Amino acid sequence: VSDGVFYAELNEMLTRELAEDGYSGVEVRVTPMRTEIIIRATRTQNVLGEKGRRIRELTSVVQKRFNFLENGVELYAEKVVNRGLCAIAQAESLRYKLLGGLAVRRACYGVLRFVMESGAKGCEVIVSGKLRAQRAKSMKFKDGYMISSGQPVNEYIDAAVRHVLLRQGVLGIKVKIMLDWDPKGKLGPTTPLPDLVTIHPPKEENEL
Amino acid sequence: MGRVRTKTVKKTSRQVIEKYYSRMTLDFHTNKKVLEEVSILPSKRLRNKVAGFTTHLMRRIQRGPVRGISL
Amino acid sequence: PPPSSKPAKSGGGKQKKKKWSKGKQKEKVNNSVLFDKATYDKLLSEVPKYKQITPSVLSERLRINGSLARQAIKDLESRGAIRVVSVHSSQLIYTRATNA
Amino acid sequence: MADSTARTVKDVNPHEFVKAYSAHLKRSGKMELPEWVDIVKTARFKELPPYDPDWYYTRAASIARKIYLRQGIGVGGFQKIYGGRQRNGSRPPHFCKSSGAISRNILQQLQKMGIIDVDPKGGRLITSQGRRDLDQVAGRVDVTIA
Amino acid sequence: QVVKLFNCWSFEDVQVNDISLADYLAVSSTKHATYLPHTAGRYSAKRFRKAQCPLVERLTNSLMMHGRNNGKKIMAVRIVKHAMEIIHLLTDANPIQVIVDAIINSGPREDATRIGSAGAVRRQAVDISPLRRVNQAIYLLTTGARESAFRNIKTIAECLADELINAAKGSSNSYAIKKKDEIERVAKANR
Amino acid sequence: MAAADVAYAPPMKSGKIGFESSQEVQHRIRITLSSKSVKNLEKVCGDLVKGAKDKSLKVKGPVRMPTKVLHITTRKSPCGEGTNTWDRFEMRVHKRVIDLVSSADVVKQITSITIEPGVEVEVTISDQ
Amino acid sequence: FKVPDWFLNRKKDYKDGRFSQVVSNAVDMKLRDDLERLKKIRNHRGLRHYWGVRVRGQHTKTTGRRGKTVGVSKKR
Amino acid sequence: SHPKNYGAGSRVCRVCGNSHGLIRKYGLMCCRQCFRSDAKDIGFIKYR
Amino acid sequence: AVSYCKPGRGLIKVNGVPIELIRPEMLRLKAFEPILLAGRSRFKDIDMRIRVRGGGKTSQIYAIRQAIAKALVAYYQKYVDEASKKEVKDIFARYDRTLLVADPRRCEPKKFGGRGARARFQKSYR
RNA sequence: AAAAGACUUCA
RNA sequence: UUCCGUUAACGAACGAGACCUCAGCCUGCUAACUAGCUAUGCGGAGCCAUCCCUCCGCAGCUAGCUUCUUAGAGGGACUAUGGCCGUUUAGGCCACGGAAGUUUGAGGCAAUAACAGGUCUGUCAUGCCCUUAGAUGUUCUGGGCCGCACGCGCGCUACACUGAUGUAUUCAACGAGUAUAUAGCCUUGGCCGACAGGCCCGGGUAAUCUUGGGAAAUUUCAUCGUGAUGGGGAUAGAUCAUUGCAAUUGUUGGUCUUCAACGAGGAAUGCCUAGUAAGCGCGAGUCAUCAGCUCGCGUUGACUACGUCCCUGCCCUUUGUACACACCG
Repeated sequence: VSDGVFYAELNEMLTRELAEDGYSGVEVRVTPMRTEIIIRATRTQNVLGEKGRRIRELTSVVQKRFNFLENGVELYAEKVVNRGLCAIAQAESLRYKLLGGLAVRRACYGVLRFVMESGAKGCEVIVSGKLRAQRAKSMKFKDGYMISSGQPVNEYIDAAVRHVLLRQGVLGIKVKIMLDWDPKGKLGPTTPLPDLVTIHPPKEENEL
Repeated sequence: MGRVRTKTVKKTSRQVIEKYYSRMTLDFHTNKKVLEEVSILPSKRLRNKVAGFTTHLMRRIQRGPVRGISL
Repeated sequence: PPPSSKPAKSGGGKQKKKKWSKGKQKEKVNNSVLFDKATYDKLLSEVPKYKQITPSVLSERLRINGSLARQAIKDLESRGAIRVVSVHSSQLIYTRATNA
Repeated sequence: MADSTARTVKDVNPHEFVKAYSAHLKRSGKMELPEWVDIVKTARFKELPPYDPDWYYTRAASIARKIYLRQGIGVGGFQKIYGGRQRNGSRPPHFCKSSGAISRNILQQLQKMGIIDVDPKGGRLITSQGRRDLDQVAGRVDVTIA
Repeated sequence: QVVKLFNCWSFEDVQVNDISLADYLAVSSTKHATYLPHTAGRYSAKRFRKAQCPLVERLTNSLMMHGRNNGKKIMAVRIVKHAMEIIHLLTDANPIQVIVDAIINSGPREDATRIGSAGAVRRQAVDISPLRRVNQAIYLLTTGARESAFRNIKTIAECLADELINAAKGSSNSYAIKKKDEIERVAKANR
Repeated sequence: MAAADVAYAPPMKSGKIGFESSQEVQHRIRITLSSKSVKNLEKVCGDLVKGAKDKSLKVKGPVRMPTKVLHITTRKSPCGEGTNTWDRFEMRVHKRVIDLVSSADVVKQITSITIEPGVEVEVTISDQ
Repeated sequence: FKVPDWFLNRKKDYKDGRFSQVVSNAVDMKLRDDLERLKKIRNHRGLRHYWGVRVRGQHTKTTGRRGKTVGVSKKR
Repeated sequence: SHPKNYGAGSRVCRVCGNSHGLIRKYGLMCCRQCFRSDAKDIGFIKYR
Repeated sequence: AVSYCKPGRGLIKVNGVPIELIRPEMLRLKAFEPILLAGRSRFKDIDMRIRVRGGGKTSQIYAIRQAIAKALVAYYQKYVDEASKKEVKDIFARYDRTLLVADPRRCEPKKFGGRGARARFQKSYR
């Protein structure tokens, strides 16, 4: 119970640090007396950059705030094993088009124009209302499947948020993706799974 | 109430019978084993549902041709 | 049970007052009128004569005295074999006419 | 009766055991109240001038019976069973219970008698002598129960 | 065997004079009837036979509810247990027979449901499938018993018991029998 | 009848302490490996691996006793501003899974910590 | 039991005499006088007694048929 | 420069400036709804 | 020695029964059974099957039913006693079934959701 | 089936 | 929109069903003194006094034990089987088996799109506007929300004897104990106190200790005798403790005293179909203190319907529309 409170506080560290943060996601595994703390980003290069000072500024602060032992910890660069599944960059890329502009509707389409490319099977990008600074009337765009809510637990759901502050109006966002299952094979689309064998002249036949 | 066959059940039930037929039987218990061989269904109740429905169909086939099942 | 009147602003409704007191008892039991003759001859014997066994509580209503009045009396009589008392959790019991 | 003496302590209906057993406690040299009673000893009614038939001997008897079986039970265990002392809605009030001094005082008298010894953290413990006293008396009780 | 039902009364000694009533008051269960507290899916089938019956089980459950507040099954069993012996000693006859006699007498043929249709409220009567007759007779008996208890020194077991014997005799002293003929009178006349 | 002089007396081993000998006679065993994870599947997997280590060591120790559920269970309609229906059921089950060993050697201690199969399972080599 | 007044005689009126557990007529008589004590010192409790509004922090959100006068139609 | 103090009572979180508040989560119980969606409590992992 | 426990189950609370077929005692909590639940129709439920059966000396039952109120206690013991003797005797197969046994209900207390005043009885308004 | 009528501006 | 089938439409996706979660049945599977039960002894109690019998210990050991407990993994229901009815199908009804025949029961997900619904007072999310040292900042002190002639809602407690009082019976489940400082957060045990409470030790950041959660309804033996009753516990005053520096428009609790309306509630009106109604307690949440509250949980447990759309709301057809601001037209 008390241990559950402790776990929640550890999660809170990730929430505060990876609030805005113009990189992409952080899974953390905790090895004995050290935190691996793994950044899963394309631009994982800038945030580290090796030796300098940069890397030490990230680590140290977290330790004095919340963990155990006057010691170092660890920080790891990672690629991304599908940018779909989870990120932060997925939302931030859309934001980085709602700068200088380009049509808001066109920018929405471009995010989907990726995602399905890296598999997905369904995607829904949904961008905040108030085009031309009118009343809110959020706009969709979707191809394929896509279950955030309804079907089983293990849909593998990307969800985020962001804001874009104009002169007249906020333009929110919430990029959403329903992708594959953890890359190794373990695909299980929508919970009941049909499957047949191939052809029945038997003495050999079996499959799944 | 409750106990109507779904679309997911309807598609699968025909298919299993069609290309497993000699091995398939009227017997419920053995055809539960067959569904393990032919597919992975994640929960227990799914396996029992399909197995029961297929055996009922097997009886009908051996008493007159069934509309969407051809052997 | 009867229902009630109705409210008015000030007021509150009642409607029923009860039947009203009679059978004060225990005071009357101690004094000679009920201690000597009256309970034994009139009240106690006769109701079991009508229907051979009768519960105490039905007879309490007919005679219009409380139960505790005869609580002592039943014990005295039962030893004689005049009454037959029983048991119960809610203390219910019998007045009974004769054994034989 | 002699055969009965051991077994009967258990298998008899507790309520009527307490009524029988309480009479035996009248025999004892103790039953010391030292004027703790006076303000309002127990729930409502039972401040203890009525205690001689109604309250006292049956209070002692119930504690004595319970400790035999349930052994290793102290003051706080006794307080709750006799008591209510459940949180009122603030509108309810009915009785207000006591029991903390009450249980302590009677248990102390039993300790002087030699019925009870004190386990140092386990609460009050029934002695060998206490068990003898309970069981020997219970022999007599068996006759009216059965 | 020494079958229970309070371990004092048999129930195959009950002869049910009305043949039609006999078929819907099951006096025998799968091994024989008894009264012991239990549970019982009685569903809500209609028309045809639709439940098994124990007379005592129906009696205790109806008493627990109607004449509102407080009561329990254990509490209701206690008053029933007391009441049956009182009845038995006042009729000098098996008390199960007495209640069966009461139910048939105090069971109206017809009802007077409130149905509003067109410009008026009609009662043309509706069914009273025989378990409903059992319940209705007891319910009327209970409200009578309750009234007496409220302002007078009489325990509810005795109040109920007196009325039960009266009902099983056609005596309008009983609350239940009086009300039985009340319903029929209005229903038939205003057809 | 009579005559028992007791303690433990016929020599050692209890469900409390898995007696062993050598290491200046080992009377030290009472380690608890307590597995707290987000995901139950991972937690169960960890236990299997621990059982394997025990068998390898010298003496295979007893399997998991997985103990209790601990719940902080929250339904609050977060706000409506007058809403008294349609709250949301997010309940936290949590299990602590305790594996004891027959012998907690120095060898056992070091192998358990160094290769630990926990990804999100945090399993603790833990105090007497 | 007893019940005995105490303290330095200095304080003018009242005291309390120590929670009257003498009782019979004397407590009843003093009950009326006790309200007058609060009025006399000019405590807010005494002002509430003077007004006729019940003192001891009850809800008044509604209910006040008891509180100072019976149910009279509207309000203000 | 400062005066007189005494004024213990209900502390209050950083996250909420609100009289009621939570020790468990370091939140409020409207803030908690966000955390409930996130899981965040151990042995819990969404979609109930 | 002799102590065989066959788990009935039926309503909340579970009775672990070591039963030796021998002398005619009934116990629960090491105290005689009809006396334990004195003045009750539910005691006669337990006593039903050692009366109606024609068998008296055929069960020395020691029963311990542990941990929840006094009211529940009667029911379980009856069922176990039938089953134990049923293993031996093939003629008292029609004894367990016909004297009625085994409902867990499967509806044992249901979930309480908001809007409920109790759990399933919604509030007086709303 | 006869008890069923009204109801502001931008809109 | 569950399916079949007719079939100018074919084949998909979304919602739902399914699924997921949770409650059931397994001396099965796998375990466990940080959980138990047996068996064994039994120092220990009682009795025959003698083995035995019977009781007793969250240890007196053992276990080849896992029924409960605990939690992992399974199988278990598919309305199976049989018979009726039906395009003889999808199905629905019953009998039997069965723990369960009923989407397995109970929950959660519950959409596209709509609403000028509600929230700028969750958030250093936020456009615009104002304000900004004489602050609409912030901090400190004090007061407010508690104000009451009265309308309304959720509630609480009753009207009683299916009950109050007083002994007496004495049995839990879901949860939770944050360092909180010199034992302090939960508090057993010992003293002292009528009570409320105080105090001293000790265990417990916890399957272990608190907690056999020894809880209340209920259950039993009295009292009472139908009485505004000792039911009811209002309003009031005094007094003492607890928390807070401080308790007042009485924070709360108790003691003493006061001893209300209320004698079953009208016009109306909600909710409910067997672990549900009604009665009943508890833990958690807010929290220095304050719960008639909420949210879960146990416990005691039905009468009546398993039908229909009269009342009511909405869905699919056909039909009408002068409506589309959509009948508050």
